[PDB]
Amino acid sequence: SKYSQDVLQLLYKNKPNYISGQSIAESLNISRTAVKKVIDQLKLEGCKIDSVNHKGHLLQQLPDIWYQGIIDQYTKSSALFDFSEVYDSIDSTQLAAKKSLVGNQSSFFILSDEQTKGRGRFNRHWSSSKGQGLWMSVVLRPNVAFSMISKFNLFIALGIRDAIQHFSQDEVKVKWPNDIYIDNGKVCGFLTEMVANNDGIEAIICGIGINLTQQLENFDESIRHRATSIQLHDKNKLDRYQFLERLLQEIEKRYNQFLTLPFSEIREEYNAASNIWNRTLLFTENDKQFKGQAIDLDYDGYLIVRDEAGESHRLISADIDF
Amino acid sequence: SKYSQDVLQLLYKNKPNYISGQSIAESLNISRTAVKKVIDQLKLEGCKIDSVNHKGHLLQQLPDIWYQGIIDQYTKSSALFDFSEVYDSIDSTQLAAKKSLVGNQSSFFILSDEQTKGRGRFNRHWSSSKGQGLWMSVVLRPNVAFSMISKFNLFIALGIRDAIQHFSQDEVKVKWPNDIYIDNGKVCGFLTEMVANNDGIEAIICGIGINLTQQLENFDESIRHRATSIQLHDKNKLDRYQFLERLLQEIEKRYNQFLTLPFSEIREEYNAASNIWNRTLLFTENDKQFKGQAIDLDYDGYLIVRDEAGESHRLISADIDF
Ligand SMILES: C#CCCCC[C@@H]1SC[C@@H]2NC(=O)N[C@@H]21
Ligand SMILES: C#CCCCC[C@@H]1SC[C@@H]2NC(=O)N[C@@H]21
Repeated sequence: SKYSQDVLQLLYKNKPNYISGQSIAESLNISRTAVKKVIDQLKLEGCKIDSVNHKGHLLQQLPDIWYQGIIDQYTKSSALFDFSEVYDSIDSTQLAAKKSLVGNQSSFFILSDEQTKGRGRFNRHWSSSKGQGLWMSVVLRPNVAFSMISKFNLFIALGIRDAIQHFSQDEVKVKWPNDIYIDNGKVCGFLTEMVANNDGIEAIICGIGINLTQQLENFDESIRHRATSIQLHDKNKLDRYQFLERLLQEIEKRYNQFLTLPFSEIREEYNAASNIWNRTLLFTENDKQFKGQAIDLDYDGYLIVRDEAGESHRLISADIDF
Repeated sequence: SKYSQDVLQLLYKNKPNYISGQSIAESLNISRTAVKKVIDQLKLEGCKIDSVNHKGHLLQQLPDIWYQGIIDQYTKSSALFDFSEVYDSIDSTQLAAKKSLVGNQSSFFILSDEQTKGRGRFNRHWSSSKGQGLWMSVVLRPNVAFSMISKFNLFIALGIRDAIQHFSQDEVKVKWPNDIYIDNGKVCGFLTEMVANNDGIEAIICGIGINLTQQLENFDESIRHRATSIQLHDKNKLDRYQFLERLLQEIEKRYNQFLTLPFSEIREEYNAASNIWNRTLLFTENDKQFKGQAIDLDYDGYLIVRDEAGESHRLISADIDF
């Protein structure tokens, strides 16, 4: 109903104490019995709410669905983000963000349970199944030159990697400049875009797609060997809200470092997290393809590559296949 | 009515011959007498249409109003632009374009008779009065790295300057990197923005504001001495459609050169058109201001400046006051 989010919000707000129907009913100025129907609905949708006579209701566990109601709490208490928008299904959180940023200087992020037109780099199709990944776009407002985009993109990587690590028992590595892996499985893709002019950046839009709970069964047949989910490397149930919380916190930490540190500060760190070394990398550039080794990430985030013909290259970006 | 643009379109399409009401009536499958009411309305709005018994109607002169009807002809016959959108009044053609470009690869432009929230660089207020200027945003789709924005911005300048020249008896000069002048009056401001990622530009959005027909009386009192309009330097009535036609043609020419020539090809040309030489320029950078001379535009479009303390600078952009 009209009030599901409101009741959910109250339950989350009130943890770890119980609140009575009566009490919710008065907050919302709605009948006790309406509160009871909304509570039954939340249980039907898979909310885990303990209900005890006299005492009331306690939100125990959210299902794999995003609720504006709850996400609003993450934005109320946040220093970076003005608001968020949450959707059950949309063409793409990236398209939404690029539209929603126009005409304002808000910082915000967009989450959706599913995307019908999810896209990564080069307009490639990104699978965004309902129930199974965090499909998010983050719009921030750094006061910097447009060439700093590549820098943003390196700091944010380590933020994303750190959040995924906190949940996986296995080793999580960045594949420069835009992908995160656990062993041979891509568990995340991200994409930093900007709106900018010569005088600086109007907005950064970072689209982040992370596979949360797919079982292997769930992956398209061709990609099965090179794909994975945080679930498949975590002993406990992975809780999306718990993860989002961690992800937002890391983004903020890395975004602050992005504003205050030169790349050289995190370069070693980035280096150690990266999985592109000591191995033959396939590179694509327009028509061309060639093989190569990654020699180094210079102090400006450029990849130093020694190609199969012995020539050296200095790349701000690339698409690498393993 | 529902058909004004349609009838207008037919009149423009049919120049320099007359078409009868009957003939319009059959094209549109509407009554002769409805055609007559729509023709009276167009005359009321200030269209100059010669109407002769037996023979029909001939569009002689459009008023200072943009008509989707006519602009559609400019897009039908165009090699660069997929469509246009025309508005009588909007917050900003720049805001519209940044929204309208999302999710597609169309090239297009947006015109509006008036803007209620026109903005130039640094979110500065740009006056966009109904009836008096061309307030346009142009979205193009160059397949290039994001650092090429500054290059785009230099080629487009000369396109804009060339169109304004064709109509002014006086000398039209560019004030790098974003303004056009006739003597001491700014007659145009433009602004190149981009949407981009590390792999290249998704869209260029060039907002162009050009004062067409202001009399001095029309300019805010403070700015009167440093502002001007193409009208105030043209002996003939300035015809906005005629100008738009010229502007679109120049944009296309300079956009083609942008895709095919290095800056060094047009640098001399740019140099000769520029009005920033042999004079004390005031510069703003954040908190700072300082005075300076423009020594040179290097081969990469960077301004070489000798500041008042004798130090040299190499600037991709600046805001200069005379
Ligand atoms: C291919 C590939 C991985 C690129 C990351 C996709 C994220 S999902 C949320 C946001 N929305 C998109 O359409 N793309 C980004
Ligand atoms: C200050 C100043 C001049 C910047 C140019 C304004 C053009 S008008 C059409 C387009 N729409 C805008 O809001 N800005 C651009």
